[PDB]
Amino acid sequence: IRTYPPVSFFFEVVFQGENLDKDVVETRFQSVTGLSVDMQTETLKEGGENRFEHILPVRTKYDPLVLKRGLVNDSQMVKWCMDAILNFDIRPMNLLVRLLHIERSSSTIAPLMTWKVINAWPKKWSVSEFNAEQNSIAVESLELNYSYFETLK
Amino acid sequence: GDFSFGEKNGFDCLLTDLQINYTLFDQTGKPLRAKLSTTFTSYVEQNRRVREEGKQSPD
Repeated sequence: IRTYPPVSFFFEVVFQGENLDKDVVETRFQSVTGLSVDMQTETLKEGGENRFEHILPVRTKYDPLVLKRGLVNDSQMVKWCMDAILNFDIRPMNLLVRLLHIERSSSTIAPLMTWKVINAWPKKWSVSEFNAEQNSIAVESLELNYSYFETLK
Repeated sequence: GDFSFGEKNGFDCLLTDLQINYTLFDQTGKPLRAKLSTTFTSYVEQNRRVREEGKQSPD
């Protein structure tokens, strides 16, 4: 029975794709978010029943996936994205998102939780503001569409 | 009450249109709210109409 909850800052992302799963710089990210699902419904009122109304299920919606890094000047991933965006040529991929921990029985790094993200393709790309008077890092941000995600049980 | 349509204090009429909407009901089926919309038309008799038109002429 659990006594202590897990920690959020040890994680990884894997691209199961063209040949990006073996490229080391393609797994290192500063931030990952957007993993949430929502059910959308409608409301129906029945005459004579004044104590409650009926909520009926309609459809399912998912959030976009957002990744943030320091700027990498030569990236195969960015070539894939810009091929989709400039030449209207898209080729969706599959992804894995992992939450990691230390297991020992000496010790080893092992996955703790894994999600499969199915049919991802580019949505948005951006780079942060250049300012002559601030100490900052050039940070690039990518946003992706996908169909759904599942737990690797 | 004290409302006046004109030279008179009432409206003589017949009903021509009516609609009722039931929007709230009890658990046994009996209604709790109704909304009604009505249209009336003016009515006045022959004998009285020719007297209201007090036609003055070289007659």
